[PDB]
Amino acid sequence: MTTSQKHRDFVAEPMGEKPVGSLAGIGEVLGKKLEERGFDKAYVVLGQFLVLKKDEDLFREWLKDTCGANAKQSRDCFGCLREWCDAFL
Amino acid sequence: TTSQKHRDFVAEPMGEKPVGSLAGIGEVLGKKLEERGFDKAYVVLGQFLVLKKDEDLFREWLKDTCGANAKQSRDCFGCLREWCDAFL
Repeated sequence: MTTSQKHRDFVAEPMGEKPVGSLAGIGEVLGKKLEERGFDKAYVVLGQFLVLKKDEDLFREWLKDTCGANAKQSRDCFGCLREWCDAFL
Repeated sequence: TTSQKHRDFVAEPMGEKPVGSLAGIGEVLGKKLEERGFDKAYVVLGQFLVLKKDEDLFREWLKDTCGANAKQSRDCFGCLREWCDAFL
């Protein structure tokens, strides 16, 4: 496994009411930005991911544009949501 | 308080189901949603979640997007709401 502990913990179970900070790649700095933009729960971000038809380029771009995530951070968050969906959607 | 289409949807993961699998989304609404880029039910789940599961906003969004009436929006909303209670 080369994933973050955060990734493993998030992909292992339904997300429910988890804050955006539970997402892999989303540390406190990106988290605060997301929240201020209205993305206050991981499921709201899951929502954007689905509205964008799980497209990697658009989602990672959306993340960069919304909270200034870098390549590694957006890749980690994308991977997190992709795997979660493969497991529970 | 529900149709069997509703119960069938709410009982399992939605995977790649078309939008037409959603309670209240018939062929007419389904075509209209597809033309707007909402082809799979999970994309509509996406909008539901982006709107924070808000009934009024989601139902109004559905109406504005495909012209669903009061009953059709009610059924679709209830469908996505219960599915989330079960799997989200």
